Amino acid sequence: VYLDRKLLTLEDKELGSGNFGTVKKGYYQMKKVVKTVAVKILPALKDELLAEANVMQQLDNPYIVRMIGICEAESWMLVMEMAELGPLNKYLQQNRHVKDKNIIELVHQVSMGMKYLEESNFVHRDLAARNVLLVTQHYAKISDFGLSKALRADENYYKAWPVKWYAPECINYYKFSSKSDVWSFGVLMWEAFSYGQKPYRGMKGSEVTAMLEKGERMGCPAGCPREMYDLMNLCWTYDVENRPGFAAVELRLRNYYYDVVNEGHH
Ligand SMILES: CC(C)(C)NC(=O)c1c[nH]c2ncc(-c3ncn4c3CCCC4)nc12
Repeated sequence: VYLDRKLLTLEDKELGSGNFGTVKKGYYQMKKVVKTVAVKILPALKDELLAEANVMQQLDNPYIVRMIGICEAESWMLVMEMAELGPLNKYLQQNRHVKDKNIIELVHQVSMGMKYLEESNFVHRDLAARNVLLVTQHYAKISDFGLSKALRADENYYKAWPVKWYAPECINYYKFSSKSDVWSFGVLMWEAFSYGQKPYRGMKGSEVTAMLEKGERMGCPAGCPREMYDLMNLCWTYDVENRPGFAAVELRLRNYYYDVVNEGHH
């Protein structure tokens, strides 16, 4: 887990900065090969980076960004695998010709990652299109575990804002569970089928909460299959018990993906 600064070469231009800090590109000399990496650069703040690292250390799934390790040098640094096509929201804004079936394939992969996170009893707590990275046009991985928590053995929720991705019960009761990650996944789907548009455009946090309270929901993106819209809406079920878990969401996605795959072969 602890990497050697002298084996890491960082590009001086950064890939980006914002809420999440700074991300730089570099490469890291492995046992034999050299690996292109993305590096997130950072007192209770030292602890938050370590705590994110502690989470990622515990995860191993094809649809989750892999942590190479951490290094204390100029700054604390979290070194991750590189996703060349970058964040999914920025990619779809730039690539409007991306077909319906491809978008289904990408959000299915996200659901596979999340089903695994749910099984591991971690809550992500920041699931959004901006945190899905594209390794290829056909391979998405979840990242940014900065808010992620391991669930206690006795409860299915963590008790504590990107209000636009949050389920009512996060807003009402500060309660975060795999079910509220499913709410968040609905909005991520809405983002994906809207080619990376931000949700609830032009609305304030308070107005979104008010809209949700009256049972109103975002409408169907232009050209989004009804089956996918119906699934987003199921994700945004008010009642936490009746809202589907990721197993159910992943199965629904998988089966629809096979459907469209079969139609394309015809
Ligand atoms: C914290 C955040 C943003 C979730 N990123 C990561 O966790 C990353 C892990 N591997 C990556 N590879 C590329 C980028 C990338 N490529 C282009 N950009 C980025 C991230 C910064 C904006 C532009 N971001 C990450």
